[PDB]
Amino acid sequence: ITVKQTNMENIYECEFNDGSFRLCTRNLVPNFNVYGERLIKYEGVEYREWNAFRSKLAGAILKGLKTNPIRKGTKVLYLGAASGTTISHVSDIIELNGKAYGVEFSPRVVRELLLVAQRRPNIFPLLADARFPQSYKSVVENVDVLYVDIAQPDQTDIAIYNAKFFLKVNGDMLLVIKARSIDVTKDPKEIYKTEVEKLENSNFETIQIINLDPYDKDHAIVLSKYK
Amino acid sequence: ITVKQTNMENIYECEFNDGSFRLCTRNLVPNFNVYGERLIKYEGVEYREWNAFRSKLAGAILKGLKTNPIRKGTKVLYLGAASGTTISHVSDIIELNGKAYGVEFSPRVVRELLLVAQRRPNIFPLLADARFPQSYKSVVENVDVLYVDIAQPDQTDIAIYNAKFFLKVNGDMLLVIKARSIDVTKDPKEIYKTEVEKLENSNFETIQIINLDPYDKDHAIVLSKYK
Amino acid sequence: ASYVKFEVPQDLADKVLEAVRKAKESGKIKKGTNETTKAVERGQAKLVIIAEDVQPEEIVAHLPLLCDEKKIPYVYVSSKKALGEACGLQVATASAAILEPGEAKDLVDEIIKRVNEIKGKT
Amino acid sequence: ASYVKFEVPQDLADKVLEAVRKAKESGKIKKGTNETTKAVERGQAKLVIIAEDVQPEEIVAHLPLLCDEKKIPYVYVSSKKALGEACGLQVATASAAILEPGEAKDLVDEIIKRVNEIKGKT
Amino acid sequence: KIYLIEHVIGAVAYDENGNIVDYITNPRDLGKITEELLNNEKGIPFSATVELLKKVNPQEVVVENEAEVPKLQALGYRVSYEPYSKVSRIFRESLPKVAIDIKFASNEEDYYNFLHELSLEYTRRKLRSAAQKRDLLAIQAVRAMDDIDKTINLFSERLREWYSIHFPELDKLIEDHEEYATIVSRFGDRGFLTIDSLKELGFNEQRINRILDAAKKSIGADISEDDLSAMRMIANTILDLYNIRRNLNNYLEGVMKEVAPNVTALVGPALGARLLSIAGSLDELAKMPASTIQVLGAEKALFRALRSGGRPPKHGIIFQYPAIHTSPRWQRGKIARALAAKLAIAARVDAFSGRFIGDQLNEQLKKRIDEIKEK
Amino acid sequence: KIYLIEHVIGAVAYDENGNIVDYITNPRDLGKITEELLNNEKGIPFSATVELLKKVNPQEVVVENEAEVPKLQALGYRVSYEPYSKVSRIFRESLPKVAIDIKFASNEEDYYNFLHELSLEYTRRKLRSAAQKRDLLAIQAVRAMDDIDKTINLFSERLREWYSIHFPELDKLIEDHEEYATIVSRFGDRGFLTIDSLKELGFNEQRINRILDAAKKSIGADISEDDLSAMRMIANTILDLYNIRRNLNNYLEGVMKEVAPNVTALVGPALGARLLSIAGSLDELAKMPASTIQVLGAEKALFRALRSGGRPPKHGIIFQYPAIHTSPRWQRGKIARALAAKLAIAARVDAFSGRFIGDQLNEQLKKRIDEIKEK
RNA sequence: CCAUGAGUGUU
RNA sequence: CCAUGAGUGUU
RNA sequence: UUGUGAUGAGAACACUCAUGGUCUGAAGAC
RNA sequence: UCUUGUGAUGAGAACACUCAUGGUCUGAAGA
Ligand SMILES: Nc1ncnc2c1ncn2[C@@H]1O[C@H](CSCC[C@H](N)C(=O)O)[C@@H](O)[C@H]1O
Ligand SMILES: Nc1ncnc2c1ncn2[C@@H]1O[C@H](CSCC[C@H](N)C(=O)O)[C@@H](O)[C@H]1O
Repeated sequence: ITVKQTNMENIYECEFNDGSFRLCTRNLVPNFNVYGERLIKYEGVEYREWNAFRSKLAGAILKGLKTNPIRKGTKVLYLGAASGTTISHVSDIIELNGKAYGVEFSPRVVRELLLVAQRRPNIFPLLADARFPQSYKSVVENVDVLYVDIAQPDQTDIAIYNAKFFLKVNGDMLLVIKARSIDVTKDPKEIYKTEVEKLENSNFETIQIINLDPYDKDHAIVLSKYK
Repeated sequence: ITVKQTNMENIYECEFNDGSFRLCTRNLVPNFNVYGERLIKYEGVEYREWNAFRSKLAGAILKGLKTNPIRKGTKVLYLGAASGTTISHVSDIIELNGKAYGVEFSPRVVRELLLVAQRRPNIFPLLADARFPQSYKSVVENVDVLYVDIAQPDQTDIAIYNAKFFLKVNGDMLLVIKARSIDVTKDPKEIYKTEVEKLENSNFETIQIINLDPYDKDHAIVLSKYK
Repeated sequence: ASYVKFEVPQDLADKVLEAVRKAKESGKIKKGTNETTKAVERGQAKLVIIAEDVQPEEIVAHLPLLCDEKKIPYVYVSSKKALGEACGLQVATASAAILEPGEAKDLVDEIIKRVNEIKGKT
Repeated sequence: ASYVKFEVPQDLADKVLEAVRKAKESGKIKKGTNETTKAVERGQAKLVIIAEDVQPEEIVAHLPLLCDEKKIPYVYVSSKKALGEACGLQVATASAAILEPGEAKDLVDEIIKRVNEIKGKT
Repeated sequence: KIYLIEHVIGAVAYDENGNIVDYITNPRDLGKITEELLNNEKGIPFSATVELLKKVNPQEVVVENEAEVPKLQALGYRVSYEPYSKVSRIFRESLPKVAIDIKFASNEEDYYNFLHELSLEYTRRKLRSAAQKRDLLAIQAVRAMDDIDKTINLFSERLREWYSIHFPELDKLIEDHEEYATIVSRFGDRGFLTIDSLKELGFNEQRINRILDAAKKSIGADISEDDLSAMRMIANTILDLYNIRRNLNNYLEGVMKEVAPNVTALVGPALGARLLSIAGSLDELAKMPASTIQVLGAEKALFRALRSGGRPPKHGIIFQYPAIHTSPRWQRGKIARALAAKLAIAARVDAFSGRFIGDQLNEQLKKRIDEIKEK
Repeated sequence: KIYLIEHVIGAVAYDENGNIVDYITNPRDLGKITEELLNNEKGIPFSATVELLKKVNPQEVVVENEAEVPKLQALGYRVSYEPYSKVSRIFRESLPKVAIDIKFASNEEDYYNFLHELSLEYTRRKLRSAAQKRDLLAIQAVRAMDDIDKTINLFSERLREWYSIHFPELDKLIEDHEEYATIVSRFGDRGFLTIDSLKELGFNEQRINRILDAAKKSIGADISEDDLSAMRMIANTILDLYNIRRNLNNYLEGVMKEVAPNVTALVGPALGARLLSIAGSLDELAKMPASTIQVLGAEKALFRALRSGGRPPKHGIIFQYPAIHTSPRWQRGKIARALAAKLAIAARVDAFSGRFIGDQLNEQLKKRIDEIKEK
């Protein structure tokens, strides 16, 4: 075992007892885990294992994500917080100075997101419809990074509307493109192309495009800067 | 509605009230049905609707079996009688003067074949393994037709062993080739080919080969004469 | 009436009916509440037209919410027979939508911009 | 022993042990009760050899039944170590089979023809 | 012209360049800020905002939210709204700070500490309302009712295979599961079957004769009491489950008449509940086209079709409507299309008013079915 | 040289050309012919054959059945056998008729009527023998026991979703389904939860405090007694089903030690029945190679493997053996191969003798497991 | 039926 | 998992 | 240690919930 | 003339299950 910092802030690697390598983050609330992940102590510090098959964000990294706009003290808008798997790791990364605004419209699942956010002052859960940003307008601020992981056929259009409300100009958007929630008929490569184009016509500048296969089938993630 | 004889003895067709055409046989035990089949009266005669999707023999006819060695008064050995669906129709065809000897080794299903055989003096159920013809040797006679429909990987060889016990010389064998019970890996066409080779090296003279699709997938049926 | 969100002056209501008529010919439209609904849900509609004289009222009560989710503009007209017969039908139609304006582009653009004002938008 | 159906003269048992050896080099054989079993169920085997001194007895008790269903002839020998080392192993093998005789075809044909006699077949 | 902003922080008035013309700080209180946010959803202006509109006496105000516009017009002002305005962006760009400046909190430390405990309460509050919706009770209950059905079939299928070891002939004689189970439960060993005891269970004589005669000539195995009691455990459960099911049905009809009477009127409580279940809620169902309602529950067929350009399903869970699965096949497509249609209407009126038209909706429907059957 | 033919009809002696040297007709009695046929399976000659072999006094006789020869040698005769001999073929060629000649039946009319009613009695008799096999009882119980496992899980998953409308937090607090069901069953409304009643069910205090605190601060919906009663219906059923499961288990272990003790010794009663279940019978199991036992219950993975040339499954139903699903994956393939191997032996000794060696079998296995675990 | 997220049973 | 044969549930 | 089975096998089975993907579109009958 | 965008026409694909029979890994090397 060994833990070591990486090319990206507050993100670490583990050499393991057997020779396997996993991403992990510096746990903001020691001795607690949000999903099932392994808790690990090294040099008296507690790290949380970051499963790449579960978190789209960690997936993108190992699949060669260039630049990671989510760092220390970053203010981030999270569309689709769900149970809180990924957002808990962006919580560990932005670290109290930063803020994570988590928007999620499913009561069954906000129920569990609640539990994650109580433990973390970093996270502000918002039971709201991401199609009406006017509904959480009155609670949030504007943000540096806009992370969007919603299953909606019009997700990209939803992402854009949320940007021109809250994305600081020259800020970044991470957009997860869910091809099979956009149209199960169409081929995912076509879907990727038509969606990135929607983005470029709303003057987002395509920085990188990752295919999350095999971590997530028929998914891609887009990094871009809003102008 | 109208019933008419066909090119094969005791097998008839129905014109129907709407325009559908179905095979049927002359019911040997009136006002009784063995599976769910329709009972229909025409010129005061009761016929049993013969479903081709359920019975391979009726299936074969519709897929163009030139000649039917199973006719009036035929003595036929039936390997694999099951619940009694097909054999009850060959009962209707061979007609009291004929005999149908039904070999089947699964108790759960002979359980119901029994019920078919009580109503028909025509049929002799034999709870026995077709791999050991010696076990029913002592009850049956020699026969004109050898009908074989068993799921066993060595089905063809079973059929042959049974022939040189009970098949009259210059008699006929109807063999159902169940490709997916011989080898699910291999191609069904390969199987059809290699198995008929077994027949010819055992001096059966291949008369006809029918493919039962769409009545039954991955099945072919062989008519041949024993020498 | 109760699913009627704002008030359309009849000059506007007629400006619409013509945009619809120009759209049948040179462009693409959908007619009938069910097809209109699929058109909004699929994000195809550029304008959804709802008639004011529909009964029971609820048959179209959902179209304003659907249009608010997809940020698609909607307008009212007085007669379901007017609109139905506008659409090229000989029966009434409770709602419809323009998917492709064609040679009504300028006409539809002036409509969404005048209904935006009576709705109070800057 | 109880799974041993008939009596093998050791002249025969020796004729066999050699027929196995001739088949390893020029033909194909399977060695071991499990491979022997699969060889029978698959109808690959032309001859199944069972050792007479196997313990526990039941380990090969099924091969006669299996051989009778699939009509493959079987023979016994005295030592499993004889057979095992016959097979080209340095351990014992409780059973084995010839799939392809090679240059033992003739040697095997006489074997199937002598065991048919002591078994009482005309 | 003054651009108005409504926030947790309070109410702030802006000039068109982005300078605070004036402000009114919100009370630093969880209870009240929650209530005002909940009300601002309905459009109700902050009481901190009404106060600010008195300090300044502005000719033109513009709010962020369009549901606010009508409420403030009735208050005397000339109002419009501008979404994602430059002004509102500016405000939020300055939002770590202007929380301190207008003196709502002493530092960044407990602006964010307060805001955090507010967001937990705001969403705790919404979470509780959603849970309070009556249709959820209907949906879970029919889902449980379906699971009980599933299970009754599974155990019945098991029991017949098991009990048929002792008494095989009985299987094809008693077609009904609840029946088959009563006999196994109450008699057990086939030698206990009597004319009388069987007559006490409402079996007619010609059936009783066929059973007893079957039981005597039975080719089943003799089997110990220990073996039979094992069976009868399963047999008694099937009986227990039939009762639990009947109770759930009654419960369902109850809830269902409250929450969607128009839908119940057309298709019955259980089928109505099933549709809610697939839709998720009455409100989702009410937003659906009939062409969707017609195929809800037939997604396997539907998407193999849309994927391959093949033939779509004529009916989904709606197939359960007796008029559809009873009729000949060439009628079903037409009857389904009609059912879906009326359901779409029925769903909307339950959702948006609660007014009842279930009687005529049913009657209209039964006309259309008659025309079809007359062809 | 005399060819002997044994048939329903009686016993006939033939010369090599095919002429009846002599014959002895069987009595026209169903009961007696049945018993002789059943016994002829074991090799026993018809008593009609012994009578005939005294009348003719032949030097070399040849029978149809190879199981008959030693029985007749032990009676003093020189015997061999010929399968599908011309004579036996010849005999059956003339079989409608020779029933009349040797005067067993007067005409075809009641040769065939007798033969027909013989066959019904012969196979009715065999059918009854099959039903009487002890492992069938084993097989059905473990199948029912699994249906209950499935159903318990199914209702528990439903109940938690349902009960969570009223008390969502309880879901993540009570991990055990039988526990959760108990709380819902006895208390119902969360306001009825007290320290004492919870303690009387054996909850430790650090937990009792956590439930009550959660219940007090709960964001769940208020709900009628009617609503709770529907839920508690499912809750009590889960509890009922748990007791039936425990019961069936006892029944199972009992039968399983009787019918296959060597197998129970290795894998326990249930996994043993399950292997019986998938195989069909103990005798089907006993004929299997270890390489098959190892993958029983994993046909889905397996036939995708054999079809595509991909990787075959390491374990089928055998995966359920604690030593396999508990150990790290790199050991599993080996432990399974070991288990399959020992199981194949165990089944053969269970089927072919009944001799008990499950202890040396278990012990050999735990040795091989230890060697593996030390790597 | 597909994709994603959180889970359960034999254990 | 595939094929065949007999069936069940919502009905 | 091992044909009474070494080695390989990145495919034991059975389920739940959440979110999204959810037909056609003007003609038919006498 | 009648029904019909408040939905005609088409739709050779409502969903969930049970049993019976067959197809059921490798093959000599490892620390
Ligand atoms: N319109 C909408 N508003 C808010 N959330 C939405 C939404 N549409 C879909 N979602 C949410 O999008 C989520 C998709 S799964 C995304 C999970 C999360 N980002 C993670 O990586 O762990 C669901 O929880 C769903 O509730
Ligand atoms: N060795 C064997 N001896 C006798 N029957 C066998 C057998 N192997 C398989 N079978 C039987 O072959 C049957 C295949 S299903 C055949 C269907 C039937 N002939 C009909 O059309 O009505 C099974 O019921 C099985 O019991």
